[PDB]
Amino acid sequence: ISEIIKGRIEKLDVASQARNEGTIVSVSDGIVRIYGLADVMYGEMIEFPGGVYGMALNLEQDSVGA
Amino acid sequence: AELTTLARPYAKAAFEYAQAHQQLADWSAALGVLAAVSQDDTVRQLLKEPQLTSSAKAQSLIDVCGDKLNAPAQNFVRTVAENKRLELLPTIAEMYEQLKAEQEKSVEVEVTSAFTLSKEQQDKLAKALSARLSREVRLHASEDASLIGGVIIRAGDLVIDGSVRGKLAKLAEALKS
Amino acid sequence: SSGRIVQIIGAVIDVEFPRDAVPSIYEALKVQGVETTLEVQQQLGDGVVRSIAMGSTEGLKRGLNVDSTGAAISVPVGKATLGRIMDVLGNPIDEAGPIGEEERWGIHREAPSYADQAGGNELLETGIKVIDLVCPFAKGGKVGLFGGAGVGKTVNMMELIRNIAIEHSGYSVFAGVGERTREGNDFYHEMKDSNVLDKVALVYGQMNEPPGNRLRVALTGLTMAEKFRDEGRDVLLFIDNIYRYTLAGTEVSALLGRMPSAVGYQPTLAEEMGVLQERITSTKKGSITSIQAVYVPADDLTDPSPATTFAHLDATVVLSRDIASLGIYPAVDPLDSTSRQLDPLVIGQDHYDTARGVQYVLQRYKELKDIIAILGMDELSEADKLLVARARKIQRFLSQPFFVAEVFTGSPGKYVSLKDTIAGFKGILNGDYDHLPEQAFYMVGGIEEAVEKAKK
Amino acid sequence: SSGRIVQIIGAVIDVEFPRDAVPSIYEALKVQGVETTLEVQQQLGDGVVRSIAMGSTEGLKRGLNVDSTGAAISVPVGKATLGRIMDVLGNPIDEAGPIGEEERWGIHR
Ligand SMILES: Nc1ncnc2c1ncn2[C@@H]1O[C@H](COP(=O)(O)OP(=O)(O)O)[C@@H](O)[C@H]1O
Ligand SMILES: [Mg+2]
Repeated sequence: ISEIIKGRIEKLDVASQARNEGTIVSVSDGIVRIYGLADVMYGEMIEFPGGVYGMALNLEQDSVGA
Repeated sequence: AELTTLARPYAKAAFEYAQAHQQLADWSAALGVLAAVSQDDTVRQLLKEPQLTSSAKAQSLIDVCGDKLNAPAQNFVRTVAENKRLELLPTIAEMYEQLKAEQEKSVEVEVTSAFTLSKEQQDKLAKALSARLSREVRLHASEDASLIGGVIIRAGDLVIDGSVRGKLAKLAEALKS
Repeated sequence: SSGRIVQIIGAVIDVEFPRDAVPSIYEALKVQGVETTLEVQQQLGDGVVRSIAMGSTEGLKRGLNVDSTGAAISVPVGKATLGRIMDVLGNPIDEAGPIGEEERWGIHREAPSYADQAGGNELLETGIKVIDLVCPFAKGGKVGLFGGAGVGKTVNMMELIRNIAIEHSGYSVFAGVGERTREGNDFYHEMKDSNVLDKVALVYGQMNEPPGNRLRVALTGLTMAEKFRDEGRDVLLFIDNIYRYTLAGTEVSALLGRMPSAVGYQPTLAEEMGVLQERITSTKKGSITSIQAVYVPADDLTDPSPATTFAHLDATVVLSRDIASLGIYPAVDPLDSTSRQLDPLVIGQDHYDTARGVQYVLQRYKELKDIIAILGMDELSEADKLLVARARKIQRFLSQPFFVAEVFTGSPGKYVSLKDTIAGFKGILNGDYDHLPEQAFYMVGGIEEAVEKAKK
Repeated sequence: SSGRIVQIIGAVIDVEFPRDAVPSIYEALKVQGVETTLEVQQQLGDGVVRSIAMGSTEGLKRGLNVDSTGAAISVPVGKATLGRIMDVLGNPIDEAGPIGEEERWGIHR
């Protein structure tokens, strides 16, 4: 609200991410949960480090289950 | 569950504290500011990242509000962040005022007249509405051109309608039945 | 206004709209770019609607814009639908280009009121001995072909279509719900080659299609039949499998946030069935005569889905796996099949006495069967030995070769008039043909043929 | 690095580690004050891992320090194992002294 509160926000250095990239949140029983893949399509293939590949099955509101 | 159910403990905690320390007006401003900051698109995006710890997210929000939060408010912010509830700040801010209003013995009414507005008219009804409700009334008059002639008075779950649209509705169901 | 996809899970999609522009229940939505339709099933709150895709979701993404159409799925109706194959959305699924519609109706509708129902008992002849005897159909009545997997539901329905639809002067709607795509192709070429395709509207939703398609295909076919009924016409409505409508609701129910009921079924099993079944009726304007095939999970007639279906029908024909396992077709169970037209005041005392006579003989033999297995035949009384012979013959005389089954039977098809059906069974019950070997009644159309088969 | 027991429910234990030092699945962990061994089953997020105890959990409490070993449970193999009795972790349980192992192999392959 207050211009002072309006500021500090442009100095938080809030990062950003491409719509075709995301990051792993948890790893359990062959299921991986990923954050940020906004352009993922159901059934699309996800590339992880090491040449491991996954398949997006749960496109939930704030997490992708692969 | 309803955001209200999840915000009830946090809000009652803020209120019992503000009351026993005579801070019922300071926390209103602090909660309104915290609610406001959290809704901004840049802050909303920041709070939804897996890289930050609960303390880091909590700290970043106290820094943007700064003086707006007294020692206690900043600690309350740390409790909300620790429990991962920073998405409920607008709801937490709303329910605090409701507990406060019942304490101050007041109501925010929302009057809607058809085509006329006068300083005499607002008080003329604030006396009866106050008498009926047994509370002080902070009227918030507005304009509703949809109505042919009359006013609709909303206070809490009570809705005293004296609008001609209301008499039209009655006459219509009566004539078709 | 415009909405954004917020959550895709299988066939279920959530779309968020402005809180002042939330689309209505059952409203149709269109995804931008992708060719996909979503029907609102629930209003979760905060401008979000829960919907089911009428297509595939492999190409759908979060954030795609969705458009509100302001109405439910609107399909073409009237004369333009005759001789055409269509999908759930009413699009043509044949290469004959577009359909010249002059009106579109919404698939969702209220059932006719209590004052609009009409009562009639005109007897409809089928040409099958077991049905014409114990399950007499009536014009404007509801028929159900109950049975498990591989006992004859499709074959029997095709024979009826042939013995009724081909002669029927009025129009006809055929709805393939959760059917094999091969059966739909064989039937289309059959209606086309028989020159009867001109008076039959074809709607197909096979097993390869998404749950939403199989959940609304029945409402599309029924909407076309209702337009014709309301014009004052007499219509025939054939549904390949109405169970697939219930199953599509079970497949999607849990993703819609509904707790499961007994035998893992949707908690709305009886209402979802009543809402469809009450529209398939003959009012005071025109008459819909309908034949539905009803799948019975694991051959158990007590399963909630089959058990909830019996109360909606006038004629109930039951097919038995134990009869089919003995090389007997049609495998109708005379002691389990029933009809409202089976009443001396509706047909006649001679027909009724013959039917009850056959049932009495078969019911008594069901208990002597085990007695003969343990011990032996010799230990029976003469009346029981004499009864066992007639029962085994009547069971065989119920078998009739059908033209649609010639590919499987190898023999020519036969058509038996109810008169021959009554005459033959009466004679066997009298004991006139007690001089014929048991093997002579198997697949022999009329009793006369049986007398000839005994000489070969 | 070193984590802290954050949760205990029967044979299953949750341990929190710094975000740059989270143990991999099947990595073996040792509790500092009792030397009880834990095997990591899954990574839950926020630096928290879930593990199964390779012994009794009676007497363990929240806040105890846990050490990551950098490898899966590794057991002795070869001629030195003949005529000897061993437990799940490859320790001798026959009172005949230590095993003359030349090499150890991980139990997951
Ligand atoms: N009347 C019949 N004559 C010969 N074969 C039949 C008959 N009824 C069913 N069948 C056999 O069963 C199949 C066709 O029955 P169908 O209608 O598909 O059964 P259901 O629909 O109950 O699964 C074919 O394999 C066919 O050999
Ligand atoms: Mg079939």
